[PDB]
Amino acid sequence: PTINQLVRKGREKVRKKSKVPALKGAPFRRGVCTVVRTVTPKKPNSALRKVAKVRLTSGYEVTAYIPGEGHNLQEHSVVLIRGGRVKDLPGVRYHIVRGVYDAAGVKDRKKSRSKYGTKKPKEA
Amino acid sequence: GRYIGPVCRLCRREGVKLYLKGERCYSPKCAMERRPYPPGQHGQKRARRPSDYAVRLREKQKLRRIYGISERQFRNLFEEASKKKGVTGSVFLGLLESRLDNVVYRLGFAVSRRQARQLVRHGHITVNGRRVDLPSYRVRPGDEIAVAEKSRNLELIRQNLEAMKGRKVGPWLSLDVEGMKGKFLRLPDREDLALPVNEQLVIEFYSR
Amino acid sequence: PKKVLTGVVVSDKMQKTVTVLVERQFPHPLYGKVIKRSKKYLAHDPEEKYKLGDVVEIIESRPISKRKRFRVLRLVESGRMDLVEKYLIRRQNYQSLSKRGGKA
Amino acid sequence: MLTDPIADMLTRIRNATRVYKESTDVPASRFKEEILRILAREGFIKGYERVDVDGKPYLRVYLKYGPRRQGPDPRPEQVIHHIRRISKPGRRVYVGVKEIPRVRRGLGIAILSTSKGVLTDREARKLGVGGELICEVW
Amino acid sequence: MVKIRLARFGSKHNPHYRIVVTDARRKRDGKYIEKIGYYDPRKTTPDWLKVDVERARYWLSVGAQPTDTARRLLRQAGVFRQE
Amino acid sequence: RNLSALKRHRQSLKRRLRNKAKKSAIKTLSKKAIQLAQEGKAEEALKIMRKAESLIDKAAKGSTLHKNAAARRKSRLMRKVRQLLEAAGAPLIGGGLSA
RNA sequence: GACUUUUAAUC
RNA sequence: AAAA
RNA sequence: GGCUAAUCCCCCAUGUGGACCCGCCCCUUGGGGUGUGUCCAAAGGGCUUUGCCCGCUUCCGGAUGGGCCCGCGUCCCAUCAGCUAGUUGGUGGGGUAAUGGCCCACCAAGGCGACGACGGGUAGCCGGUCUGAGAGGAUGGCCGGCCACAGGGGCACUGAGACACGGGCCCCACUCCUACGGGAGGCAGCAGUUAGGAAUCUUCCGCAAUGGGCGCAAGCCUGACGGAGCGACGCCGCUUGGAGGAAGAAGCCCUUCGGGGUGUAAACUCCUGAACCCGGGACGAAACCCCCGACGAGGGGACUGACGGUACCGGGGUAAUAGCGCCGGCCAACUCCGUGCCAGCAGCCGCGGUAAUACGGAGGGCGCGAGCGUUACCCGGAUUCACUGGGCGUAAAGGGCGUGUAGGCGGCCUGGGGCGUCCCAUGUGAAAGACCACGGCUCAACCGUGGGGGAGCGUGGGAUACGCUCAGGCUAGACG
Ligand SMILES: [Mg+2]
Ligand SMILES: [Mg+2]
Ligand SMILES: [Mg+2]
Ligand SMILES: [Mg+2]
Ligand SMILES: [Mg+2]
Ligand SMILES: [Mg+2]
Ligand SMILES: [Mg+2]
Ligand SMILES: [Mg+2]
Ligand SMILES: [Mg+2]
Ligand SMILES: [Mg+2]
Ligand SMILES: [Mg+2]
Ligand SMILES: [Mg+2]
Ligand SMILES: [Mg+2]
Ligand SMILES: [Mg+2]
Ligand SMILES: [Mg+2]
Ligand SMILES: [Mg+2]
Ligand SMILES: [Mg+2]
Ligand SMILES: [Mg+2]
Ligand SMILES: [Mg+2]
Ligand SMILES: [Mg+2]
Ligand SMILES: [Mg+2]
Ligand SMILES: [Mg+2]
Ligand SMILES: [Mg+2]
Ligand SMILES: [Mg+2]
Ligand SMILES: [Mg+2]
Ligand SMILES: [Mg+2]
Ligand SMILES: [Mg+2]
Ligand SMILES: [Mg+2]
Ligand SMILES: [Mg+2]
Ligand SMILES: [Mg+2]
Ligand SMILES: [Mg+2]
Ligand SMILES: [Mg+2]
Ligand SMILES: [Mg+2]
Ligand SMILES: [Mg+2]
Ligand SMILES: [Mg+2]
Ligand SMILES: [Mg+2]
Ligand SMILES: [Mg+2]
Ligand SMILES: [Mg+2]
Ligand SMILES: [Mg+2]
Ligand SMILES: [Mg+2]
Ligand SMILES: [Mg+2]
Ligand SMILES: [Mg+2]
Ligand SMILES: [Mg+2]
Ligand SMILES: [Mg+2]
Ligand SMILES: [Mg+2]
Ligand SMILES: [Mg+2]
Ligand SMILES: [Zn+2]
Repeated sequence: PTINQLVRKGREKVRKKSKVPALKGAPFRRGVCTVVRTVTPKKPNSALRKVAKVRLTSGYEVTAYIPGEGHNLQEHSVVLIRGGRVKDLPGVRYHIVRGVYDAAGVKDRKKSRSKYGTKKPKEA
Repeated sequence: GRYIGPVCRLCRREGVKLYLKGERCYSPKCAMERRPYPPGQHGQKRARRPSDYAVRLREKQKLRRIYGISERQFRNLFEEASKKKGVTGSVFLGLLESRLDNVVYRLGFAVSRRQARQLVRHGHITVNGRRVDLPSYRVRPGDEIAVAEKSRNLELIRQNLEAMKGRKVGPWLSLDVEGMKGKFLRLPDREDLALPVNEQLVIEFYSR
Repeated sequence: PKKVLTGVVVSDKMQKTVTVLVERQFPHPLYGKVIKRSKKYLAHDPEEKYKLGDVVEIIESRPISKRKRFRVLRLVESGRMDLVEKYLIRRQNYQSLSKRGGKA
Repeated sequence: MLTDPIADMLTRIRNATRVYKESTDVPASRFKEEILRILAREGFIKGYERVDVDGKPYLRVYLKYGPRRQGPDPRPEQVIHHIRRISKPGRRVYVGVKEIPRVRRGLGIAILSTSKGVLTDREARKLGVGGELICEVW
Repeated sequence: MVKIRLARFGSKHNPHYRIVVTDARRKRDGKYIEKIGYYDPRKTTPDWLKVDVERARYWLSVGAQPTDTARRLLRQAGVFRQE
Repeated sequence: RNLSALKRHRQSLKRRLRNKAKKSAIKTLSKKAIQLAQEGKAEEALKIMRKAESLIDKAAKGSTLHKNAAARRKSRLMRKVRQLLEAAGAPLIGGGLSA
């Protein structure tokens, strides 16, 4: 662009677009389970991925992944969404935080416990 | 809580003799003797060429594991060095050397920096007269580091300052085994130190 | 110091008042090239003395009406519509850019 | 019509030296002449002289090159490696004496035009006056 | 009414005031008109009080009214000593 | 509750009424004078203009009018009165006006 | 269950 | 037919 | 309805002076002087009572604070292009401390816009903050300056000052009282409740210090403030030991009931002594006031701390929290067992289909450590909106071609101006912050003192090469 052109139009400042309309750009959003289906992966994977249709307090109704070995979520349990997609399931852009509200932690867990929210086991 | 755990193991991983015990790290047992290979189930196994990164990460870990400083403190002393005018490399070493714990060690009042550190936190050391219980305290030039009068009578300080008779002290320092005094003369020039560390790489570790 | 500006008269159509077009010139904050911007000021002419095309000095003054804070200091050079012209044409080009197409 | 002569001249020189011409003409102008004066003094060129062509005032610019070289491509090193217009119509570039550039840690020059006349950045700093930064040469 | 008073600049348990000329109505630590000294109640250095008698006198001459402590301190610095 | 400083309200009201009273008279006499003036009655026109003047200054004594407000008043009065007597009046008492 | 390296499909 |  | 005081209200007087009108001047917008005529003052109180204190009146000036005006700068959308009637200007009037369509009547037909008017979205602005080599980008919580608001809307009264958070009036919504006529309210003050939310504290102590209001003063008021409290929310300091010294109860240690190293690490010996106990125990506070001196300068004396019996000093004294993430590559750190495209992992590339350094466990290792990790958001890397610093034949990108308006750009020589440009001096750039030096708390964080730089803009003076402008000339561009 000639300088004159630059002086007439300038450069467009590129704006960013969120991957997590968890609204209020909060770090988390509380929600409620509407459904607790199972979903199959894409690209080159196979399994019965566990998901949840959460009714957001931010006025949204999104689906969220349920990390961990096994869960205990029913068609009415309160839950905290956290942001972070699941590469294998297009459309799933949030995870449920294990250990908060009606979502139990992950029993039998031993390592990445802070994640999965599981209290420190006693080494008596 | 500056580490607090197996130490002759760090000498091992660093593949170099680190004197993190003063005594014993001389008598056929620093472990770096007849077992100079890293610790753990794979310590002996064949080693693959490290990444320019690893080489830089170990060098820093070496230099820091010597003084006992935490990354938090280490990093900050480095940033202060960086900011100041004068070859960061050396200046950093100089600031590391000015730490009271280390100075108390250079003067022999204690045999290891760890012991040295404890001797400061327990009020057995003094500076220009008033006692200072801060390992991180920074000694300036002209400062006198004595021994807590009420502590000059401890079996630990006796042995040590006794073994000091005959021992020479670093050119930037000077001591009087008599009244158990010692004087910080100047910041040790890089040349005055014989550290098993190439601080140029340390600097690079923080460039990335 | 009361600001003093020079410009051309582009309108005597008012009573005791004239419009002075003042040219400003300067380096663009980021792109550097000297750019020329302009602005019309409604100066006070107590004796409907100044006419179109007259280059006049304008002096910062005591408010005389909403939108009118200047008085004609003096006349620099009488006559020279060439400037007034540029202005009028630029004004006429306007009837065009819209829902159709005027003149060129 | 030439849109920017100082640039045309600068370029003519850039071009002529790249093929190793010996002479090289360029329409004459007081200003163009003043710049040449500096080029000659700083020793980027073997000098220059006024001339006529088809009956018009030109400036023969005698070019200068290093010596023949070894290996393939025995072409002389260039005396004028770089030479670029800085200020241009459609973005004139001015500078304060405090804003005069140090072209290539000194191994190069910068010709600026001041109210005290045309002069290398060195000279400009001397008299302590900036102006329109004309070209750059190293 | 313009005054000469003490403004708080130290820190918790470490008070340090600035002897200052200001309008009677501004925050204690607001925008003052001029600094004319400073003071350390705990005298932690051989320089815990300093004043610009020349300036102090200026404001007093144009109507500035000092606080009680302001005066106390100004007096120490010999602002009214005519002797 | 009751912040005894309701008194300021009580006081304001009296003051209000007090101010209102003074200004009313000023206007009335002002017109008054402007009236006789717009009729040539020079003697009694100035007479009153003179009271108006007095009242105004007095009003500006306390804080009713007060200021240059008073001065505008007088000015605007000694203005019209004198200009309306530009009808052959010939300032008789020439009381206020310094012809 | 069988085939395939697993799986779909197929018997 | 899908994955490698 | 009746009585009454004053520093409450009014009248007459004196007029230093001041205000207004008209001139018998200088200045230059309404500044200053002058003269005639009008016009305008005051409050008393206390004593150590014939003096002194507090206060009153008019005027000139200082200081401080503030109103108003102007140049320049200040986000996104042109899928917003035309907008405007008090609207632009004029005369007269009103209004105000004051200029002004500020408001009004009358006349005029103007004013604004592509250099983006009008409309829509978003938003308090700044010192600064974070980031970046820089240019720049993002931001404006804490602290400091300015603005705005005080349940939503409108209005004015009183004042030097308000159109007034804890003043007034009306309308509206809501709460409360109600003998249903009618009334009381406004935490965006401190604290606290409740609701919303992923989420944000004590219905604390004190007026001792600093500051403020009133008072001659004693002193009263001060949820401003000075402190303590709760929360690893942040930053800094510190501890869980130091020096010696290589063995393994019912041990998860390759469990259809299939046993690798950790590591001087432990044990254990010797030493110091976090907690904790006893004793002492602070600066912050010397003024106001009283006495001498003249209520002055100066000197003398006394009263007074929430924090707190806290910091700090001395004495005694116990070996006494460790966790969290990661180990396929990017990226520092590897093996066994379980599982078998399942269960699960995953920042990107990808991993799991019976021998998985990638899943879950275990041993081992790496990283950091009273923290560690996750999610969100900003700058960076990203020369990936490219001014510095990018591109368009085939990668995304030349308009289907022309004509042409505005605009941008402009050959050679001389001269005037000096707008751009450059230079010198000078003013402005509050403080805090940032940088450097020194200093106070044992260090540091933190804080104190001092120092230095700075673009932009104003003023005065100067330069004239280039750009510009005016004037003249040229013929190499262009046209004939
Ligand atoms: Mg797969
Ligand atoms: Mg994992
Ligand atoms: Mg009262
Ligand atoms: Mg097959
Ligand atoms: Mg199968
Ligand atoms: Mg597959
Ligand atoms: Mg009655
Ligand atoms: Mg009287
Ligand atoms: Mg009175
Ligand atoms: Mg808003
Ligand atoms: Mg960059
Ligand atoms: Mg309101
Ligand atoms: Mg509210
Ligand atoms: Mg008042
Ligand atoms: Mg009033
Ligand atoms: Mg208001
Ligand atoms: Mg309130
Ligand atoms: Mg509250
Ligand atoms: Mg809730
Ligand atoms: Mg007080
Ligand atoms: Mg009270
Ligand atoms: Mg407070
Ligand atoms: Mg040990
Ligand atoms: Mg004291
Ligand atoms: Mg008191
Ligand atoms: Mg005294
Ligand atoms: Mg990995
Ligand atoms: Mg690796
Ligand atoms: Mg396996
Ligand atoms: Mg594994
Ligand atoms: Mg810490
Ligand atoms: Mg960029
Ligand atoms: Mg991008
Ligand atoms: Mg570019
Ligand atoms: Mg590109
Ligand atoms: Mg293409
Ligand atoms: Mg084409
Ligand atoms: Mg095309
Ligand atoms: Mg054109
Ligand atoms: Mg030209
Ligand atoms: Mg100029
Ligand atoms: Mg300056
Ligand atoms: Mg500053
Ligand atoms: Mg210090
Ligand atoms: Mg000249
Ligand atoms: Mg010509
Ligand atoms: Zn060792």
